[PDB]
Amino acid sequence: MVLQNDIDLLNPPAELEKLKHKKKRLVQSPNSFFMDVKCQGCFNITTVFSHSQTVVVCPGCQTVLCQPTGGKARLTEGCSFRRKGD
Amino acid sequence: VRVSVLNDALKSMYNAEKRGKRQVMIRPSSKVIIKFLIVMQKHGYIGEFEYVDDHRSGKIVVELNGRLNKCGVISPRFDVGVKEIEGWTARLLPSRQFGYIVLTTSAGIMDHEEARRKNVGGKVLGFFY
Amino acid sequence: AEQTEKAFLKQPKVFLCSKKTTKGNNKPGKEGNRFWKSVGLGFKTPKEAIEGTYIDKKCPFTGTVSIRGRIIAGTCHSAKMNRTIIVRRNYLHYVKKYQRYEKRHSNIPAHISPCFRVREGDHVIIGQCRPLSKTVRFNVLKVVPAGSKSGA
Amino acid sequence: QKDKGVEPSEFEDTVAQAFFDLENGNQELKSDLKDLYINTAIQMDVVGNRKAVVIHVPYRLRKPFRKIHVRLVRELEKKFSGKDVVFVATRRIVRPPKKGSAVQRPRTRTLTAVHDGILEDVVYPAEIVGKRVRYRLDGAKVIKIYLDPKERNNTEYKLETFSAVYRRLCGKDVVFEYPVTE
Amino acid sequence: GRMHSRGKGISSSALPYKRTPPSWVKTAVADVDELITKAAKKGQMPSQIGVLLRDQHGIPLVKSVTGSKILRILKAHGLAPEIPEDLYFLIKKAVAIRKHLERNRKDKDSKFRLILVESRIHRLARYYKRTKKLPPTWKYESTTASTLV
RNA sequence: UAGGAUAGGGGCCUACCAUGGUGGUGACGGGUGACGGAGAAUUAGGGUUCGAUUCCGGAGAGGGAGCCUGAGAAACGGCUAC
RNA sequence: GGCAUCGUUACUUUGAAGAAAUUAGAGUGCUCAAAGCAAGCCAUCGCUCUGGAUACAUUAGCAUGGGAUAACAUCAUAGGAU
Ligand SMILES: [K+]
Ligand SMILES: [K+]
Ligand SMILES: [Mg+2]
Ligand SMILES: [Mg+2]
Ligand SMILES: [Mg+2]
Ligand SMILES: [Mg+2]
Ligand SMILES: [Mg+2]
Ligand SMILES: [Mg+2]
Ligand SMILES: [Mg+2]
Ligand SMILES: [Mg+2]
Ligand SMILES: [Mg+2]
Ligand SMILES: [Mg+2]
Ligand SMILES: [Mg+2]
Repeated sequence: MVLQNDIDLLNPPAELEKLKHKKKRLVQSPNSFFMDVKCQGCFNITTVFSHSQTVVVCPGCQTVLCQPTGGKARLTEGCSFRRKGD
Repeated sequence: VRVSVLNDALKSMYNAEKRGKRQVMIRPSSKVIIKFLIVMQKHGYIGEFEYVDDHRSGKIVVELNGRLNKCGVISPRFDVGVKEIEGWTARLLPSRQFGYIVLTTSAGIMDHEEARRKNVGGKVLGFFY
Repeated sequence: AEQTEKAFLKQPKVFLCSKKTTKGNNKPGKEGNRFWKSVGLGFKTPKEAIEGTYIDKKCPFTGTVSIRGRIIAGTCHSAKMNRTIIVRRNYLHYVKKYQRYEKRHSNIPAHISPCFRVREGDHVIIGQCRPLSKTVRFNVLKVVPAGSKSGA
Repeated sequence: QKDKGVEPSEFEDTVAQAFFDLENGNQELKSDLKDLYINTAIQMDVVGNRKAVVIHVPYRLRKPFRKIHVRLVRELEKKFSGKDVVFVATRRIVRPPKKGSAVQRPRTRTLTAVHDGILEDVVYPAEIVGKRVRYRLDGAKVIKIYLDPKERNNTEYKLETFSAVYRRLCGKDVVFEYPVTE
Repeated sequence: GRMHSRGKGISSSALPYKRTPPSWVKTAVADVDELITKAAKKGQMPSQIGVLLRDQHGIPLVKSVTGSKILRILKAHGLAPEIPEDLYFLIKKAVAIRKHLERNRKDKDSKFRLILVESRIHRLARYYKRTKKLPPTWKYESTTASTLV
């Protein structure tokens, strides 16, 4: 790792930017995503933010899904998580 | 605060050049920075450089070829006529044989020899040699 | 009415008692008519000066004063007076040794006719005339209200 | 029809007949073809072979065509073959405001901000995810565009057609590419 | 760094490069507009309306789906608050500080923070006056400020 | 605003009215062994110091004031007073 | 020869007006020089129309072109343009 003389700033390695700060990447990108949380029962289509801040509910039993924390929302053990993307 | 992005660009480029780097990154980019780099490249003091669109202000990645000794801005942008260029040449340049002063004349951004050719004056952006 | 002093105010050389008709007689101010003139220099006489009832002998449009000399633009500084304002003319003085500019100003008293409504901070254009008082040597020729020139 | 005059070229007749014909043969595409058909149609051969056709939605019907651009060109596949049909939108380019001229010419639809406003129209099914500009040593700057990796269609062989179309529509050299990750 | 501190923190958000809304967003502009208007009716505010849209209703960014900012939408609908949100919250915080400091005359650390918050309030008010977002006769009166909030 | 006076504009002066005018972009006040300028000395460049004196402009005839004659003077190799 | 009615400046180019003397500077063998603006020549009842050039002269003011870099307010209740 002599210095950037060996790497190319234009085409940097695709995994080293998976670890840098989002602002400090070559092009700024969010670190979050949106996920459609599926409860144990029906009504499995609700969409929630990864770094959510509001305690979302469900139409059935209000089925508390996530708790807001300092980072990613604390999903419950009973709620299944899969992610939706662009 | 960032009061002159041209100074930051030129200073980062010069610092990278002294350390023997082959590429340098400039952030944020701007049109005047691009024109200064275009003049420097046309005279053969740098090489390739590419602008990267980050949708906010853009970055520049510049390829160095080791030919640039010094490059730096002049602040504040003093106004020089065609008759004063010689004087500034005696101040900012090593010798009359080479070196360049960049002027932002109303005909665009150019070097001082081109300004004398077109017989136009303007403000002084920086210098490089 | 416009007569608010202990003497009758009238436009000189304008006979106000002719029995013959008017409204069609050239050189307004003939056979009984408001007298008004164009100051020239590409300035438009306000409608409030042509169709007006005020009397002002120092007004450039309907008075005895002619505009000649220097034309100066500026901003209104203080307008707490009777048909007179102060115009602030900001400029830059070039300190030569340091090759740098320092901000300077200069107040100029001007006479503003009753056809011009003015406010503090308005942009005024004035023209030199003969002395009208101890300090007044300019007449207001145009007033542009502050925060204007809109439309696109 | 067309912006000015009354009599267009001799090329638009084929595309107008194709518009009047292709509706008969579809179920949903048949109904939603009451919009203003075209404004201009221009042919342009690309390097070697496989000439291309460029059409101009006026401005407002561009959004409905995004709902059919996936199928229409494919439906236009059964037409005058040797085609690369691409839809754009005609835009005003008003330069006017001079040193005075307090007219503002909104900074959204400026001059040459249309240039990047027609760029994604040529590649509508594949959204751009990156753009770079390289300034070569001869003053011959090129534009490299990273489209989304989700190609899954004929966007792969249209790159030279897009380059020629942009060269003849804006006078810029553009070379496209795809990300390595996915 | 911070205007009234020595901190240098850089934590913020990073908007995606893709300006177009994501494909999975199947909500029309009318629904988003009605939701925003209803929230503004319920005494919410643009910052805390955007988060409610982001979390419950799966709208990543209002400017993407509807093509315009929340404040512009509210102003076009005429439901915009008479006072900008940031100035309103600064005034609320200053009022709370004054209410606390009334009974604690020896708490000579909240007096300094009060000076700081009043300076911020005055700077923001001056800016909003320069852009005609507040009446030119507006003035921050400490005694009657609490009545505003 | 209206007059008076002047060769003539003007608070230049008078009657009446209004409360204005300048100032950290230094007003006001003080020092100058301060007449101003063209210019002088030394000057890589920038600059620093000087400028009573023969060319241009101003002011004075011991110190103040008033005035006649005259196209032109508040003249002093003109008058009147202290 | 037309014919309009216009964002304002700083900056930069070109022009004009710009006292002489001094300075820089062309010509000229006062015997040289500091100088001066003289003179020179066929060997004349004279001639070279002899010459008596040219720059610079901050800033402020007037006018022409340029619009890159900068400063002002102008920017979505349409009270907008045609
Ligand atoms: K007089
Ligand atoms: K005589
Ligand atoms: Mg009088
Ligand atoms: Mg009196
Ligand atoms: Mg003395
Ligand atoms: Mg002297
Ligand atoms: Mg003597
Ligand atoms: Mg003398
Ligand atoms: Mg005398
Ligand atoms: Mg004596
Ligand atoms: Mg005497
Ligand atoms: Mg004597
Ligand atoms: Mg004498």
